Amino acid sequence: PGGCHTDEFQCRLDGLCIPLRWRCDGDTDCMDSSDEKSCEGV
Ligand SMILES: [Ca+2]
Repeated sequence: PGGCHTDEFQCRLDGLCIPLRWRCDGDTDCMDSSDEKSCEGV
């Protein structure tokens, strides 16, 4: 399963799929944090 839906994100803790537009916002749509535990800035 090399993806979910359009450029969406998959979390290796659990397996869920999240709307990847929300990988750099500071709150966490995945079952952990991996949205943005790697999307720093300034
Ligand atoms: Ca998020």
